[PDB]
Amino acid sequence: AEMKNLKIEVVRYNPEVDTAPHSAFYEVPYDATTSLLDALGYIKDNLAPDLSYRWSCRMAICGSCGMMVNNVPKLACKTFLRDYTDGMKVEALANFPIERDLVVDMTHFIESLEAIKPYIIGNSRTADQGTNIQTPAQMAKYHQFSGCINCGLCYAACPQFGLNPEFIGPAAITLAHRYNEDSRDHGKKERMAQLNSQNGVWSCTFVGYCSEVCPKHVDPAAAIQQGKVESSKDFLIATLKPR
Amino acid sequence: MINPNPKRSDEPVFWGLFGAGGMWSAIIAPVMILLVGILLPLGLFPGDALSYERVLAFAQSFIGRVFLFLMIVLPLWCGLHRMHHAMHDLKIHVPAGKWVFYGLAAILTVVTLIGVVTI
Amino acid sequence: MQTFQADLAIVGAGGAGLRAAIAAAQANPNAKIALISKVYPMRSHTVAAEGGSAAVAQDHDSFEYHFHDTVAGGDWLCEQDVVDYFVHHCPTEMTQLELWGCPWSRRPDGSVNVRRFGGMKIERTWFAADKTGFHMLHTLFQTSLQFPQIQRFDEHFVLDILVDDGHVRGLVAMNMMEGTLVQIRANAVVMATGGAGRVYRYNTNGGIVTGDGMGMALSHGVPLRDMEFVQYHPTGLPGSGILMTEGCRGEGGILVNKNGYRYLQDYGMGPETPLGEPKNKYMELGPRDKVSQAFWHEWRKGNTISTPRGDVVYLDLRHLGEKKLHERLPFICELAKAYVGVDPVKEPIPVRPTAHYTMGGIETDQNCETRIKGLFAVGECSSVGLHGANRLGSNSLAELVVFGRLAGEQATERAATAGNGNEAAIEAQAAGVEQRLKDLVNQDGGENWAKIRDEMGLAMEEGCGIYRTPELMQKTIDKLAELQERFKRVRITDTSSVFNTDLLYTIELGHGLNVAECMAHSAMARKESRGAHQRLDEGCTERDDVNFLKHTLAFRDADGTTRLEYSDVKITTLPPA
Amino acid sequence: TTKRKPYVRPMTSTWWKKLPFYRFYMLREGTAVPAVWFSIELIFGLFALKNGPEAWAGFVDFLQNPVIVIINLITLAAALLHTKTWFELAPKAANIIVKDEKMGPEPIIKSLWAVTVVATIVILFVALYW
Ligand SMILES: Cc1cc2nc3c(=O)[nH]c(=O)nc-3n(C[C@H](O)[C@H](O)[C@H](O)COP(=O)(O)OP(=O)(O)OC[C@H]3O[C@@H](n4cnc5c(N)ncnc54)[C@H](O)[C@@H]3O)c2cc1C
Ligand code: SF4
Ligand code: F3S
Ligand code: FES
Repeated sequence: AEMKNLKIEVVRYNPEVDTAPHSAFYEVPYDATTSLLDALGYIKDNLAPDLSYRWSCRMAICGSCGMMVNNVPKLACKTFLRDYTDGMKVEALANFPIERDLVVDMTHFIESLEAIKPYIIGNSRTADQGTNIQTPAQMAKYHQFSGCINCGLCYAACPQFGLNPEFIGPAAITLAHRYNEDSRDHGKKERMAQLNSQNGVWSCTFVGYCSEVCPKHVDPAAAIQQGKVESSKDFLIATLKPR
Repeated sequence: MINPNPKRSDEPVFWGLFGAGGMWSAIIAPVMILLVGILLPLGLFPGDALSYERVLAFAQSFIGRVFLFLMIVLPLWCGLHRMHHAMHDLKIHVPAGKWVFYGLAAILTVVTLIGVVTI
Repeated sequence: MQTFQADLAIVGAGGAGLRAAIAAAQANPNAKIALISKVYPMRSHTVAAEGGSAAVAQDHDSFEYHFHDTVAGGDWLCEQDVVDYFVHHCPTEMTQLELWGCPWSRRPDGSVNVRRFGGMKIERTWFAADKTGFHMLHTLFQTSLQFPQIQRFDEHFVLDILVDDGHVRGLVAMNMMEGTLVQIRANAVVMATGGAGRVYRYNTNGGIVTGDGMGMALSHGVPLRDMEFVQYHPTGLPGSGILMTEGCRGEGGILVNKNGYRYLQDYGMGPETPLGEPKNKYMELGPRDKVSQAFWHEWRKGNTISTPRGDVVYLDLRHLGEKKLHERLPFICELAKAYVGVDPVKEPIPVRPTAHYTMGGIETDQNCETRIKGLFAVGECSSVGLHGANRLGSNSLAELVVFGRLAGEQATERAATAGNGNEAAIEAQAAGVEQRLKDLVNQDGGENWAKIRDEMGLAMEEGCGIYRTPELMQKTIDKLAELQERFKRVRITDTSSVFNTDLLYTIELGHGLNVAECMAHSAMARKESRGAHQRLDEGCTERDDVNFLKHTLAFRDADGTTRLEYSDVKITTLPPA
Repeated sequence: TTKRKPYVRPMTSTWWKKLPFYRFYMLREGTAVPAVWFSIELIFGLFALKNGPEAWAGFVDFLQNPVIVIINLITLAAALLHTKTWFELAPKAANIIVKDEKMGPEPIIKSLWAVTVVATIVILFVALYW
């Protein structure tokens, strides 16, 4: 029994020692089923115990798996060594500050996600009265956008967020759009202020590469466009607003 | 870290015209560039169809008065709005860029309105 | 150490933990609540659940039917007064989740749709498509943001809890990014750390599921209850162990040997049902335990297909068709294509039994309270007495929101009437946690933690499978004890402060080793077969209600030895038979 | 004192050269240049046609220049790229459900091309035939 080998480039960084990130190369055995996450594990156990990374689910559902692979945002979780036969380079998730090795500071994300108030607002129904009534039709209005797992992959992909850190971002607008379009939600006016901002929807120039990298096929770029149309509608109403 | 009360963007207005400017141009521009750009100076047209006499007859008429205006004005607003963002995309710093580009647009829009009412 | 003040502290950002936070914030608007987790809340393992949440909704259903299903399914190791409370609060809790915005699947008339799971006669399971766990957690998490009472310690690792004079008074935790230590003082603490599945080599569990919460309870003289009962899921991918939902079988998928002969008819699960028409309790909808066992029976005969990743059975679904897959099973398709290189349209998927759920856990009374005053356990890390010898499919999620609410509400009562403990003693208790940390770091002797991890998993895999023998249970007990001594010769070669996972994983392996020993001793001591725990030695083939109708309690003493006691089982309205 | 020192990677002006996807986006925005250029030329024509037959004759001789033909050829190629891309993106603006499924943008892309196809001929007919 003999398994084929691969030389993987991993970009390492230690705040204690390193001034800047530098590369380190590791010979790692692989087969048809070996994921990047598997390979990272192998290094930690045998080649280097000082390697750090985030992961949990092992199956592209948790989202803590984000990183760069040959300048591409991917989840190590679902990246396969069989594909990168020629060579492979693993950097920390782009557009984010590097805390350590492959571990990044994702405060802005969480905070952007917070700002939009992603929860049911102003529905006074109580439990002992049974559920709301929502038709499969009414549901298909927001359903796709509800499936986001906060991977961060879209933020790394978005050039605009690269140029502007303050921009609330695709994932965040998408989630705001999710509740806006929910038949059970009466908090549309609560989260428009953020979306109407320049750091809101009006930082997207419809590049669309975020929709391209989404592992969960949310298509956040469409949420933004709909968001721009909705913001325009609001702007119009607000122009005639001196009541 | 994130502003509780942000300023409403003025963007919807520029974006509004940009949308119509983009649509008009996608639909009508190809055929127009064909006529004016290629057919006319190569002379590839049947008889006296694009002669000074006939073009003027359309130009002076009310329908062609509105048409020429929109064919010129709308695509500018689309085009210029884009260049304004290209600057920011190329990390090129243009002072009062906003006013510069839309300033240009308004000027020409006026020049054309002036043109289509005849001089 | 920086100190913190809080009315109560919840350890774990999973479904149950979040439910507890929300409940406490509503029970008291002025409370200051500390929500601690080693990962960002949305990464908790609850995110991985696909099937659904059991709650009664149908006209022709009854709470008695759900009660009977669970008690019988738990093979009469259920605290019947607890099960009763449970069934009655499911409707209320699931509805509340809908109210907060959970996208439950619907009937054409806009009402809530239910589907069948876990062998229940009347299908009462509510489901958010194929993403029920993802939806429940994200709904619970996004809702918690509207409450300023909850202060969250993201990526914070909890080392030990603070006890004096039989009362909890706080905890010790480490900021993961900084590597700094912090005290949090609260007069009530809720444990929501999930199960211990990661202690087995092949599992369906996320990396984080390492048995920490139980490991802390043990060290403070709290027993772990019914730890020998471990649930295997019949269909997981080979090597990785990735779950394939029962929904696949629920749509009419088949299990076959190397000869493509549907093997389930052999073991009393006959007669064979038509492809399009799958019947509950027959063939592929046969009981969790039976199907699991059947694989092992077919394994013995040399009927299993052999892959470089292990011996497998085939779940054929390619005979289903495109349109059927996409409406209820689209996730499964994408898993198959990526992980095993299989299209459930073109080819068969390799699968096998895989270690899934922890029925055992920290001992709790009807209130989720431990023997230590002010300490609570809820969720998979706990043992409320609901599941008994075996867990009914889709009851775990239901428990999280039902008992999460109760845990959260009771802890708020206990915090208010707690009074004050001895300041000097508590502080000294926390000093000793830090000293114990320094002690591990100074440790030397060149043992790789990884190799000790790998060997424990192998031992649990071979020692505590579906079928169990005294020879093999002892071999494991012996192995673990050897590893216990070996753990003392490990050196953590990384000394870095910032996000040092070398240190973390090694500590997590600690709690693992401890817990595995509780499973192993309990299993050995129970000389009968009941639910998940099955023995082959003579006189242990059948369930013994005469001698073994009692809960197993596992204690770890100061000398490092695992002691056992037995508690009686509460039976309110339904006698054993 | 904290022991962590967060490292921020920069973002160059040439960020778009690195990936083929970005390059295409750049180019799509690059259509705006010729789009302005043509709209400019029409101003020339409007004024030259206004100044009388003599001035218009010189405006035509300007277009007779090879460079203008070449630059206008590029302009048409540019307009055409805009069309293909605009039609791909606009449909993502409306979120419409037919029955119980969110409708695809494929039927909309069709509608737009048809409207262009009919518009082109109808215009070419009026322009050339009479
Ligand atoms: C693949 C799969 C599918 C399933 N499907 C179903 C289903 O369909 N229906 C059903 O009823 N049940 C299902 N289950 C079982 C059920 O979902 C789980 O038992 C349940 O999610 C447990 O919830 P919990 O909150 O107790 O644990 P978790 O949700 O796992 O909570 C773990 C939390 O504890 C934290 N934590 C752990 N250790 C520490 C520490 N030392 N310090 C600080 N924080 C810590 C983690 O950060 C995490 O936030 C499934 C399980 C799996 C694995
Ligand atoms: S939109 Fe897609 S890429 Fe973006 S965070 Fe969500 S799941 Fe990840
Ligand atoms: S990549 Fe960026 S630019 Fe808008 S389309 Fe997605 S947020
Ligand atoms: S490990 Fe969960 S998303 Fe990769």
